[PDB]
Amino acid sequence: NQYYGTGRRKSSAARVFIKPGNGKIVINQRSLEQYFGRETARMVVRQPLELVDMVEKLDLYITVKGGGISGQAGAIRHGITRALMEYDESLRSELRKAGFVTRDARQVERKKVGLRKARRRPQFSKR
Amino acid sequence: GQKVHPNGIRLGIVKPWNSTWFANTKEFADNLDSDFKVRQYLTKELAKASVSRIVIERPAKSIRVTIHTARPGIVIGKKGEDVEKLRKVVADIAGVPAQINIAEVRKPELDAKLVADSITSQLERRVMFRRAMKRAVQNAMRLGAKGIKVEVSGRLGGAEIARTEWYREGRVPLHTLRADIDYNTSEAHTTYGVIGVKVWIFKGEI
Amino acid sequence: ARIAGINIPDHKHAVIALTSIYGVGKTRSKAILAAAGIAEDVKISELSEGQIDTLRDEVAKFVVEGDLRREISMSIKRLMDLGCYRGLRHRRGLPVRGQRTKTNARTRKGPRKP
Amino acid sequence: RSLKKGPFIDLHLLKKVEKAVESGDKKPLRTWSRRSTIFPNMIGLTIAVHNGRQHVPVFVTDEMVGHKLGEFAPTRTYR
Amino acid sequence: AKQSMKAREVKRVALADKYFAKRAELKAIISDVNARWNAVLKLQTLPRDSSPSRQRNRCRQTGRPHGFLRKFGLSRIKVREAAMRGEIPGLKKASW
Amino acid sequence: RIRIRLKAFDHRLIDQATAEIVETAKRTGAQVRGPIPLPTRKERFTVLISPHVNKDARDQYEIRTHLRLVDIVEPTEKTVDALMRLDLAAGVDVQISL
Amino acid sequence: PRRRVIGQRKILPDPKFGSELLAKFVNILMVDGKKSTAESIVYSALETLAQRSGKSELEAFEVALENVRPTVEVSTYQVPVEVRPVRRNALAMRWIVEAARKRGDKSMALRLANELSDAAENKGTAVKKREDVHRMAEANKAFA
RNA sequence: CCGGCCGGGAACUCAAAGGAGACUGCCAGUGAUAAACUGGAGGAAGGUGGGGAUGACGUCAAGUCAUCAUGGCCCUUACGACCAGGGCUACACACGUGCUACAAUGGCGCAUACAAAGAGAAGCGACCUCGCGAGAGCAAGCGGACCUCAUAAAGUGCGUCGUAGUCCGGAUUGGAGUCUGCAACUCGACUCCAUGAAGUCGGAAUCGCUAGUAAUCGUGGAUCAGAAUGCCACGGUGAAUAC
Repeated sequence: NQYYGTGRRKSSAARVFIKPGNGKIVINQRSLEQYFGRETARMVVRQPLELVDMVEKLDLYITVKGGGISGQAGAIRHGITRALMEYDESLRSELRKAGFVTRDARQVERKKVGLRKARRRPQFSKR
Repeated sequence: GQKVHPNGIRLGIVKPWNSTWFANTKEFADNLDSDFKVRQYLTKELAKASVSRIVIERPAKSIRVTIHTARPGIVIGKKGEDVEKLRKVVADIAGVPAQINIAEVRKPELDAKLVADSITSQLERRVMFRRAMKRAVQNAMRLGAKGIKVEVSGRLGGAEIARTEWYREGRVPLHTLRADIDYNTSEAHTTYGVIGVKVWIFKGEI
Repeated sequence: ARIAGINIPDHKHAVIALTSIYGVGKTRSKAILAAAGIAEDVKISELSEGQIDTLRDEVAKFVVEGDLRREISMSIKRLMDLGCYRGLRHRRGLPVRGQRTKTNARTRKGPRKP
Repeated sequence: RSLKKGPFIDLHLLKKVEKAVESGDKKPLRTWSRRSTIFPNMIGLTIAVHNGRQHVPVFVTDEMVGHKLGEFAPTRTYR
Repeated sequence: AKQSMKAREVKRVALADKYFAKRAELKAIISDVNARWNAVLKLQTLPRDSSPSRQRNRCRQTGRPHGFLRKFGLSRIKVREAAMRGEIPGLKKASW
Repeated sequence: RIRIRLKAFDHRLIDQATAEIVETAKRTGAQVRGPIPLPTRKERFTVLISPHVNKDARDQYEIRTHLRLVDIVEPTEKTVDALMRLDLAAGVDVQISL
Repeated sequence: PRRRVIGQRKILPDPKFGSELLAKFVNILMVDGKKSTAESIVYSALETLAQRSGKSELEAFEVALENVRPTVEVSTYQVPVEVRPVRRNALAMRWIVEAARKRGDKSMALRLANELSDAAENKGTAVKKREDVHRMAEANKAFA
């Protein structure tokens, strides 16, 4: 029918919609190889679909915003694994075991006063 | 020099603000400086009245100054000519039509402004500091006051070196943020210079 | 390849071998090859002789080697003979354009003495 | 440099230059106004420019014209 | 900070809203692509403190020139003192 | 139609005030949308905490301005008569622009 | 490391060959957080390595890296100590990459393809680093 | 009109308010049957989850009398006040902290993708026209999840350069300008043309960092008429290693 996952990763947000069907991926009205598939690691949006395979299983209409390249990609990975409530809690044994349902809650650490960035302390002279 | 002001770290937690107006950036500085003038005036002209707080709020082009004091009768006076005089001059300062109210601070020995002003007054009447501090801690612990700490400092008894000599009784949990710590501070201009009086009063745990 | 003087550049793209002429950088070189109707990435080898003296005819319209060196020298001499701030400053060998001489005036002032 | 619209001189220096060229170059001029671009009518005058402590005389040659006054009056004495 | 300096500041503001914003009109309107005469460039014999680029923005309470904050109108020292007492509304410690 | 946009420094105070304006309006008139929240403006100030040198000791502060939007639809005369002169809020700026 | 015994974090394998070994090799090669550039260099260099040696991809890589793995490494004593396997191939990759940065060819894919090819018949620079380490631990064998 | 553009839908992202959640709570083992530790399940998170705020009694007679307040001393036709010009920007030198480099994991040209956080009325200033450009003219919209600043850049895909002090590097200097401001000479910022040093990875020594960290890439803000390579913030890519 229509199966949803929220799926966010360092300032991104990937709405993942799943219908059963072919093996196509539609991201922001754009194909996978044209969105970021000219770039690094388009494999990670396909990692949840190699735990049991996507060969001709389900068409997924996904819509991500915020973040960078890798942020959006990790957001779609988490979005698909949140959106594999298509099949029941079976998958979420093995899908838990690959470490995919974990929201990777690493965010950029704030800059702190008297430090040039988050931990790089400015260099100190003689003693 | 290392402790946070124990009113400022509790401003959203338990303690309220003494100014509760909203203003955009065009009049924030002007409203703020107008508050410095009305607290400066209204602090100087009620020096005998034992005033604790003066709370400003501005509901739609009009000030609403609330004087938390321990002696409301001396602020109001024989039929309240002193109040209408004060709102006349506060209306002169702020430039808005002024209202003014008086809230009676009963139990005045549990208010840190009144305690610090008390010990400061006694120090500039040339009494010994250990009596002022120690009496203040005793009579404050006598009525409620789950803790109190007073701390005078600076050239005490007319010395040529400056000490502190704080006292405390009970529990004053100053790193606990839900503690209702009433802290305030005064300065005693003696003939030897300034003597700083701080006083923390722990009232309750929430 | 002997264009605009004794300058003989070669075996290099024409936008860049023209930069050997004292008084043409990248912009002016794009202007020469565009004004002479020449592609930007041809060499001087693989370029005809009529084509070369169209480049001579174009490079002649800007102040280059000798005229430019004596024009610059003339400007600096005018300043140093006025005895203005820029001339005294130009004369002592210290930075002109209001820079820091307490430290780090070192191109203009030369490698450090004692 | 500066200024697409007009060069700059002070109005008091304008009047002192007009009166200085009308009645002939008689004396050096006390000028504090170093802000001021030398005009072609100022050629031949001796205008003393203030350098913080001293009015130093500047005889105006023809090629002074695209310049401020204070260029010809150094303020720091380095030895 | 030196009474004289605060008085000097009030002089500069009073001249700033007497002459200019009324004859600063000149520098906005006549120094322009219209004709020209040298005249209005020379009509800056206005008393030089009418220029609004000569206010310093001193602290409202202590007249301190540095460390000013335009929102509060105070130096950083009186911003902190008043901020902690609670006279600046809404303002509190920040942590994120 | 009639947007009332409220701003205050205290979120309890602004949602009290907007709850009062909502039940006032839809009690008297009709067709109130609801208190839409509209992002909080956090203005941060980083002062030097010492009266002399010591850059690295600084104190960070903030003012959070909260908005709420109401957007009352029906222009009843009863809701604009009853909507005026009834705020009882002290630190709220309202904008009742049509 | 004073107190804290640690875990380790899991790296994603290589997107072309599924090799976490080669994934750590593109992390050893990466500079300034630019991973795309480094994996381009590794794919080009190992692709010409597989074309030159004619074997395959990561067994040519695994042979060329098998020739540079140290066996053991080194009052001031320089004792010989047995290298752990993760440290073994970590040092292997660090020496290959460092020696490839030392070379004087054109592109990084040629410097590293020629360095892995020079390590396949174990005559390059990283093998001289391995023989150097093994001369230090072989000379000082007297401390165990 | 293929643009959430419209009618519309309130699911979803999100906004902001209110709640739930994580406590060694459960299991196994070790332990004085105690504290606890080690491991496991569930779970978004697992053991003070990450970060911040919070800095005990005191030490350095540490810093500030120049933010302010203040005892005493001192000047009170002056050590007070007003003004213009100058200086704080000086330069044989030495040290600190940074930026930009020495390049091919790059330089340049063309196309093209993905942010977060902010500021704005004496302000931010679209569109359109002119200028190579900094900018100029007319001038909407916005006191602002609506408008403007404002195109993120590293990335990617093509082409070129080819190990050269070079298509590296940009200092320095000449000329021509724009803007702000009474006024850019001392003494701004930026632009255009030209110039094109030193520098080929840094001696003794020394510093920072334990994971969204270092590294690297941009963006914003405060002060401010104009002036950041600094400061304070924000996100993009994203390591190595800990016996």
